[PDB]
Amino acid sequence: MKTVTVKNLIIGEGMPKIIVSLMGRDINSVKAEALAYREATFDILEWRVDHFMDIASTQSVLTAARVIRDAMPDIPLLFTFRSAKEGGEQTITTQHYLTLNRAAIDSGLVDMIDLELFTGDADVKATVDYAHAHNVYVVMSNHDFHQTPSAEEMVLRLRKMQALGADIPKIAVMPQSKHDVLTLLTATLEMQQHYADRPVITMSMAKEGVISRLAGEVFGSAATFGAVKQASAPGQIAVNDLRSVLMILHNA
Amino acid sequence: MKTVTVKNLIIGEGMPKIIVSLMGRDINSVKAEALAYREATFDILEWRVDHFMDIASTQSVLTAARVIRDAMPDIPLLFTFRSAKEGGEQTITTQHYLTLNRAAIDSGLVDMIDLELFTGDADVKATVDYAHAHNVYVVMSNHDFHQTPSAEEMVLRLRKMQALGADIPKIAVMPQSKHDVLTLLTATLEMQQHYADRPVITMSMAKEGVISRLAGEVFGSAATFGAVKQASAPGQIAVNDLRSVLMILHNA
Ligand SMILES: O=C(O)[C@@]1(O)C[C@@H](O)[C@H](O)[C@@H](O)[C@@H]1O
Ligand SMILES: O=C(O)[C@@]1(O)C[C@@H](O)[C@H](O)[C@@H](O)[C@@H]1O
Ligand SMILES: [Cl-]
Ligand code: NA
Ligand code: NA
Ligand code: NA
Ligand code: NA
Ligand code: NA
Ligand code: NA
Ligand code: NA
Repeated sequence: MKTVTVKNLIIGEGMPKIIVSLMGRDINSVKAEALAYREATFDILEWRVDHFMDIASTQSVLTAARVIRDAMPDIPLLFTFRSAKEGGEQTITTQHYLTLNRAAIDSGLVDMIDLELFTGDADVKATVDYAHAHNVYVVMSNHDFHQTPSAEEMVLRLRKMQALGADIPKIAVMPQSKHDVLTLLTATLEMQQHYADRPVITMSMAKEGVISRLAGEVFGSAATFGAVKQASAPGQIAVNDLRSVLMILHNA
Repeated sequence: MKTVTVKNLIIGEGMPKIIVSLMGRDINSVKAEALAYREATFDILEWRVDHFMDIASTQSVLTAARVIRDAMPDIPLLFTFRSAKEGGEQTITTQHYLTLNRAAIDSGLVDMIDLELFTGDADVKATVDYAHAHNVYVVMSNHDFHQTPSAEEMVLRLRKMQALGADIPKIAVMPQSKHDVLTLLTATLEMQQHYADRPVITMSMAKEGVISRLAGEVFGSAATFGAVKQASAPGQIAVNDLRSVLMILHNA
């Protein structure tokens, strides 16, 4: 297991790390959220860049990132543009997506970026290499917002992310049944037991999947998302409640 | 689902119900436990008769049952002699097990009795009929303190308990791996979604299995054991922590 240490936080050991998402639509809302989030308790801040409605300007994006960094200098900061293809808020070109991520990487403002596995192998490899050249870690992501793939297909994808150099593979899938939640936990455990080369983040979304956001320590998900106010994906619960449950499971 | 209602407690819907066990050796210790338990919050009181010293005398056992009944007149009361055969604290003959349970049933002092599935069919059938004739519910139980059977085997056992007239089938198994915990959850979910017509209680024991004590509302276990101070089986957690998690899951 190659753990990821970001600003003294060791991802891949101990309790799953709590991630919250900041989703402001404009610079004034981002400023307000950055300030308000300071008093919530969590491990990693994700900026959901696809919720920002001035992504047209690289300057605007980097200024927003700087505002977040200014408010929370000691927090691991994850820059995530979730593509429309994988459930995000707006469609942009592939080159625009890559440019935003490269600018985030070389700005020094963020500790981690999210890169989607199926962006294209050459572009993924180039962007992973660029991140690593500038001491930025890569959360490599895949989503299925319609259904839960087979456990074997989920493992295949997580292993592909490892093969492409991801620091932290990540998969989120949508259960259509309680059985599907067990499939996700099964795939997670299969990584822990047999393909445990780096930390992985997994979740089954929606209400039925909530237990997967709570049981990461048992089956091997290194982080979990909570909501400060609004959820950034279906099934997230209030961040303080999430923390309470994680602590109970950790100490049981 | 047809629920089981005891003293206004509805077992088989809503949040899983919390059972705590009382474990004293004699009348004074049973009184001291019952008094201490006034400060705790739980749904069902189980008397673990196998922890009592003078189990030889039916009179001694009934006197203790009466003390407990009178100490907590409004709580659902479950009478459980766990045989050393199934992880309990001392041995008992099948005939004396029969005598104690029949006496508990016909005394009016208990709302529910635990009856071990593997006691023997004639004795199980007779005792189920005796319980029902006296308006006492049967938690029919099976434990494996060493290992986890296949999901197929566990589901068949729960179905057999239903066929033999259990009001609430119950199985507890010991994981030897994290995979074994998932097997128990899988069996629980199969039972609940395909075969059950009444509440069922399941658990994977030990620290490894703790999630099974928390996730009953999701996968289909109607009750869960917590510890006031001392656990009555491996893996039970503090009863207030148990309740905190159950409420968070219920409201997610
Ligand atoms: O918690 C989730 O399901 C997320 O979709 C939330 C989202 O904001 C993150 O970008 C994603 O990594 C999670 O999988
Ligand atoms: O919580 C458990 O595992 C128990 O063994 C506790 C015990 O006191 C109960 O009689 C039994 O039904 C549980 O399975
Ligand atoms: Cl560049
Ligand atoms: Na991104
Ligand atoms: Na897009
Ligand atoms: Na550069
Ligand atoms: Na005691
Ligand atoms: Na009994
Ligand atoms: Na009688
Ligand atoms: Na009765």
